Amino acid sequence: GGYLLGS
Amino acid sequence: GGYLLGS
Amino acid sequence: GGYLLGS
Amino acid sequence: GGYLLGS
Amino acid sequence: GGYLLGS
Amino acid sequence: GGYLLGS
Amino acid sequence: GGYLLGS
Amino acid sequence: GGYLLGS
Amino acid sequence: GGYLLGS
Amino acid sequence: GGYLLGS
Amino acid sequence: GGYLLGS
Amino acid sequence: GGYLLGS
Repeated sequence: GGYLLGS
Repeated sequence: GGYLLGS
Repeated sequence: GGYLLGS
Repeated sequence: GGYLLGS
Repeated sequence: GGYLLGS
Repeated sequence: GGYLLGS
Repeated sequence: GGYLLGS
Repeated sequence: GGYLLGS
Repeated sequence: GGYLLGS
Repeated sequence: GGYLLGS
Repeated sequence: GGYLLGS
Repeated sequence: GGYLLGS
């Protein structure tokens, strides 16, 4: 899969 | 605020 | 703010 | 895969 | 501060 | 893969 | 400061 | 591969 | 296995 | 605060 | 703060 | 395996 994070 | 998505 | 994407 | 991060 | 970790 | 953020 | 690490 | 950032 | 610790 | 993970 | 990872 | 530590 993977990941995505932020603000 | 912010966001975090994982697969 | 900022962003981080991983695959 | 790979990664991308920044601000 | 704080921490965030995962996969 | 995965991620770890600390502040 | 802080730290960010991953793969 | 991977990444490590420290401040 | 392994270990991960921090603050 | 902080975190400790073992496997 | 800081981090320690072992495998 | 290996290890990674820092601050």
